[PDB]
Amino acid sequence: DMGADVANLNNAISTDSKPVATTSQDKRSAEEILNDVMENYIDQNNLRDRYDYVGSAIGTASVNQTNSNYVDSAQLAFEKALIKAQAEYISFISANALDEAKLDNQLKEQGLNPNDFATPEEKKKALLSQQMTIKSLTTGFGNLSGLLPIKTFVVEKDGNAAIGVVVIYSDKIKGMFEDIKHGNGQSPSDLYKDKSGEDMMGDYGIRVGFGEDNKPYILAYGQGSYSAGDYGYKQAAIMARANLVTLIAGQMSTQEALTMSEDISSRIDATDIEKTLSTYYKTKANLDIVGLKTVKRWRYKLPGTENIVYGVVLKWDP
Repeated sequence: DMGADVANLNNAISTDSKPVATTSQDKRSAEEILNDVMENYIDQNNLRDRYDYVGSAIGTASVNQTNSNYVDSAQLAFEKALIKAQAEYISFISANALDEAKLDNQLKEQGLNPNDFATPEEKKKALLSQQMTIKSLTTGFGNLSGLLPIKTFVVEKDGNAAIGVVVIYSDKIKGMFEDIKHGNGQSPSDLYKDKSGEDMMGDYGIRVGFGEDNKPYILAYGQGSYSAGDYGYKQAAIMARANLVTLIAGQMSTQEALTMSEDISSRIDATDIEKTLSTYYKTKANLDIVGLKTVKRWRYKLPGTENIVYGVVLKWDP
């Protein structure tokens, strides 16, 4: 049963996501503000008692002088945060003819040099070690489809836009997508009740929810900037769509997971996993997403400035 999380995932969608406020007297850096608000969110919601894994990560990007590229910079910041969170989860998972000539062949197959070892026992262990490392990574990449964002936060400081993302891992979510691949509550427009523009500013990425009919759906957030509304909503859908493309790419085949694990091996450093993963997302091919309905549109004029941010919430049914 999905029981428990139906209210966890749906309530997470419904919480306000205002830009994190920060007084002039607050001496914290963007990273400290985000860590504090994410740690508090994780604790006050008892997320570690609810999920087997809970993680958090931050990404930052510069904005221009007039802050006119805020939306683009913020989205980039989210992308880095997400990828960092994914890489840390994988890293965490990774931590927790004579006989002799056939061994040598197996070492060479894995890129190792048999001469670098002096005993057959030394060759045998270097080999089993390579295999456990590949096994670990394959399990980690395969589980990404269960690593889901549940809350994002945004902070602007010192000429940057910084995004924090809290992710949770769920076997059921992993299993739902695999079953969705072939096998087999409240409305989305109803979860965005009187959620104003300001309340949506901190929402980045995708979310999984469940409607009236007990059916899962995926929401994707997006923002744009410049009547010019016509244009802002259009560009906001570009970002929301890219969020879905990245989601789908992350649900890779077992063979794609193996190739990446082999390609990396030539605990494991998350920084190494992160570039390899970033590479994979940039190179993976497109796949026109079908049936995307807009379930929310909003507009928020930035305080003190003349700039306006537009946003959309798209719903995709897989």
